[PDB]
Amino acid sequence: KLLSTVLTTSYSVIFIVGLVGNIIALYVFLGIHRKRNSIQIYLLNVAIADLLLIFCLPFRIMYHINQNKWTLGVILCKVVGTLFYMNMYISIILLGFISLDRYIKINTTKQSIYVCCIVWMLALGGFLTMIILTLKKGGHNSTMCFHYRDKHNAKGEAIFNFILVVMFWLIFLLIILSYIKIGYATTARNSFIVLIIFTICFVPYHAFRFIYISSQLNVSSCYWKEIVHKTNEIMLVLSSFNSCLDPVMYFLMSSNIRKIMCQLLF
Ligand SMILES: O=C(Cc1ccc(OCc2ccccc2)cc1)NC1(C(=O)O)CCN(C(=O)c2ccc(-c3cccc(Cl)c3)cc2)CC1
Repeated sequence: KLLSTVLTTSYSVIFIVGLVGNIIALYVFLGIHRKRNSIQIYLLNVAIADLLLIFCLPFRIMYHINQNKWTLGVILCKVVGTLFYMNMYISIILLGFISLDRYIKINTTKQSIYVCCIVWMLALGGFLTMIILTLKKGGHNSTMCFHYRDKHNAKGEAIFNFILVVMFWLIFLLIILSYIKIGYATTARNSFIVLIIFTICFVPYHAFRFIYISSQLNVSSCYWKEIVHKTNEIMLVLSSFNSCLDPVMYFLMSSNIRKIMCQLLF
């Protein structure tokens, strides 16, 4: 109903804007650059991950068009879920490294390539392990995805959520202390953009997860879980907003983005 239609509109607009921005940014990064120290590599991989999320969005949009009905199987459903989170976590780790990298400057290249390549292999490995468990179980083909599921007998799965939510806080914690130390004019202003994106899109999402996981391992009334279900779907949209806050971040990290954007606007 109302929740479905607001999600449809928000997802449509976010997909369009993110697609345009990521396409332009990826074109500029791929077709102009010859020598890259570390920032170009980091921003290129961030652009690729954003492109992945943008290409994943239309399936969820179509799902919300059809009044919450799924008719394409289970494998596609789990592929969509896996890709969405996967991009969420890649974006949190590679945005961490840009700050850590952009602090030694104020206070070479082969090391940044090593870290950059490791992240993609572990994300790819985690993609495969979700497919294998889907085929093995091979359960009845239910028509209900993107919906609340209970984990009363699946406490191990709650541990997957439990590890991530706490681990995100250390990454958020270290970024704060890094800024405090730092807290040259251009460098200081730019690094403040990293904190803006990190605090708006991602910080709210993990905070409410404590209540969400708490209701999972507990008995809940009819009123309670409906409100929790209402909150999470809206709460995910805020996390998916990083696809459009990243393009403005490209603008302040390099002049090539600035020059092409200036050419297009002028
Ligand atoms: O960026 C990543 C990969 C990563 C790689 C290395 C890391 O440190 C090593 C390292 C760090 C810095 C430098 C050098 C080395 C840390 C993370 N992120 C993942 C993770 O390891 O934290 C998490 C998402 N991920 C899934 O496979 C995945 C999970 C959960 C779901 C899911 C959850 C709920 C519902 C549903 Cl349906 C699905 C889906 C997929 C990839 C690995």
